[PDB]
This record gives sequence, C-alpha cells and structure tokens, in this order.
Amino acid sequence: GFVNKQFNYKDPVNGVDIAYIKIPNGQMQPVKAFKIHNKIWVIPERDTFTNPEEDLNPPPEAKQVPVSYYDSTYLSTDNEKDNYLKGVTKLFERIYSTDLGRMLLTSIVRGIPFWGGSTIDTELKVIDTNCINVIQPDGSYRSEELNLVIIGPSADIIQFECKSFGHEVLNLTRNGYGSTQYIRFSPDFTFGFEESGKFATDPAVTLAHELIHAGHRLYGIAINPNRVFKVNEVSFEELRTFGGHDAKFIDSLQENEFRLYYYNKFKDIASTLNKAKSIVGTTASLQYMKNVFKEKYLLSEDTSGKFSVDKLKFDKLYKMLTEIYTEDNFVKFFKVLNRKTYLNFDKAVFKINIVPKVNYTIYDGFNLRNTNLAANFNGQNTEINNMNFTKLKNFT
Ligand SMILES: [Zn+2]
Repeated sequence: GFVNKQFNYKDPVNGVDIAYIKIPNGQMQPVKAFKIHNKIWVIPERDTFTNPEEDLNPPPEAKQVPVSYYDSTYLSTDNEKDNYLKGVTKLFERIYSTDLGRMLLTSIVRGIPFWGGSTIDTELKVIDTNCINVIQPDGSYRSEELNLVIIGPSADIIQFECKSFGHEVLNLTRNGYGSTQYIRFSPDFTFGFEESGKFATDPAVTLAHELIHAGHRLYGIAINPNRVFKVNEVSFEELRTFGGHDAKFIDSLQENEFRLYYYNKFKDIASTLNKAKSIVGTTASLQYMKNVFKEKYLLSEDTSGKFSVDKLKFDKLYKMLTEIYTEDNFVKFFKVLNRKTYLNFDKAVFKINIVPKVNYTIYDGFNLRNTNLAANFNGQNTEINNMNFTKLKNFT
C-alpha cells in the first residue's frame, strides 16, 4: 500500500494530502494536488505553469518521432482529472508491487534535495524551488519540501519527461545535491512497438522509466544532456536509463570516470555537513538535517558526529541507481513485452483506460491472469485486445 488512500478528485481538502497548491515561478492560480505518499504529489493538470515559452494546440508542424498527439481539451474536466489521478495511483502500486520498484520508490523518497541554498558555506538553506506552497483549510499557506511531482502533459500529450527548476550557477541534477522533479506523464495514453505483431507499451514501464531519470536527478548524478552517442543521436542518460543492449554502448571507462566524479560530489557534501555551523528556517534543526542527508547519501559517521562516504555503501547505491534501475530490468520484473532497443519506429498512439480492473490490474497490467490475455502477451496486442487500445491519429 504505497498509496494508503483511495483518492477521488472531488474529495474535500485537508491541507495535508489533498490541497490547493502553488508551484514556484509568476502570479498563477492555485491548483488541486494530492500527496499520494510522503515527498510525492500528483497534480492532475496540463503543465502550462513552469515553462512559459511552450499553448496546448498543435504547432505548425509536429516533429516528435515516431509519434506525437495533440488535444487541447484533454485533462480539463473533473472527471478526466479523477481518472488521471486513479491511473497514476494504480501505476505507482504496480511499480511498488515489484521488488525493484519497491527499492526505487524508497530511494526516491529518501532522495531529499540538498539544502545548498545559502551564500554562506557554513550555512544550510533549503532551495525554494524544491518546495511548493500548500493551502491549509484555515486558508493560510505553508511552504513544504517535496521530491517528486507527477503533472499532466503539455501541448504534446505523449511527450513524457522529467524536468526541474535550476538555481544560480549550481548544477543541482549533476552536483550531488538534487532538485524536486516534475514528471510530465499521462496514464491515459500509450504508444506502439512491433515484435515477433502490433503491441502497446505498458504505461507502468513508461512511468518507471521517468522515475529512473527522477532518481538520477534527485541524487544529483544525472549525466549532462550534451553527452550523446550516435546510434544507427542519443544521450548517455537515456541509454543508461533504457538499459539492456543500449546501456553497453557506453564504455566502462566513461562509466568508471562518472563513478569517481559523483563519489567526490558526495564527499564535497559530507564535508559541507561537517563544516556546517548554522541553518536557515524555523522548521528543522541543523542536526536533524544532518541526519536526513546522512540517510540519503548513506554516509558513515564516527563517534565525533563527523561524516565520511563509505566506499562499499556508495558503490552499491550508485550501481543501484545507474545499472540496476533500468527500463530493461523493470520489463523483466513485470514480465511484460517491451521494445528491444531505445529507438522506436512504430507509428501508433492509443487511448487507454487502465482504471477499471477488467482492463488493467496492478499485478498483470493488460495481460490479465485467468483470461485469454495472459497468453503470448495478448493483453498488449493492439489487434487481439483492440477494445483496450483506441488507435488515435499520429500528429507527426
Ligand atoms: Zn528518458
């Protein structure tokens, strides 16, 4: 029970797990959000807030390959939002039902972005863009730290991504610090791939993929989006995240270099904590925050309270986040069918509804046990289980 409540969109606010909230950065209207687990919120809204140079209508020419889909009306009624909310929720339980997913979700919750927001080296301070403003029933607002936000897509409904706010000169997703992660995602759409057969990607696999990215970013160990490999042009970060054949397009030499790099980033954090003499805010004590970051980076502490990075513990956590959490391994754990390589050429978009248990369950996805859909991945077969996959026009 990763989500300990069956949330309904229409449910009254309480200021704790159902509340109207504001996102950092412009004078925006508050939106209804749901805290489905500690550190993890879902905002059933199209993401028009954080990125002002993006309108929800099709552009003059849609170029996202193999597929793109536009519908400015999607996610604009209470009923859609409820279905959105229940879909995302079901996907978290599905992910969490696996050992791999239990592990990744635990890491994500532990992955509190570092309090590196002060101008003074000896002072710990929360970065404000790693928070949200949560309205209480008393009408007042409280600033709250969070790690993950699942938000609805922007103009291109099937363009799913992991985004976060920057902070001055600091590279939060790449300096060991981390930052709150916003995942644009819809459980109401999926995309096709071919195999030997017309199949649909399981949306748990797609969400897990974004959570892996999120995991990298929360631990500030993401690889620069500029490091890319020519595939017959794809980022190291994506290849690493997909795993399988593709994750070995990366030479162990570069793999080794990154390990040491991010080891020293963790070291720099450990020393910062050791040299900390003050903290900003009324909420948490400096020792409390020390303990929080000790838990996140798995730091060792001596009898003096001084921190150090244990190699064994770093190597294991690092390997987990970069080599064990991969789309490929989620596929193995779910026992579903998925495209074999990162690059996809199947040009199919589908409208799905995973909320009713007759369509999709936590344990089997579309490939329901004690049904015909449990044979040969038939539930994902867009021809066999055609009632579950509404073929939509591709905008590309
Ligand atoms: Zn990705």
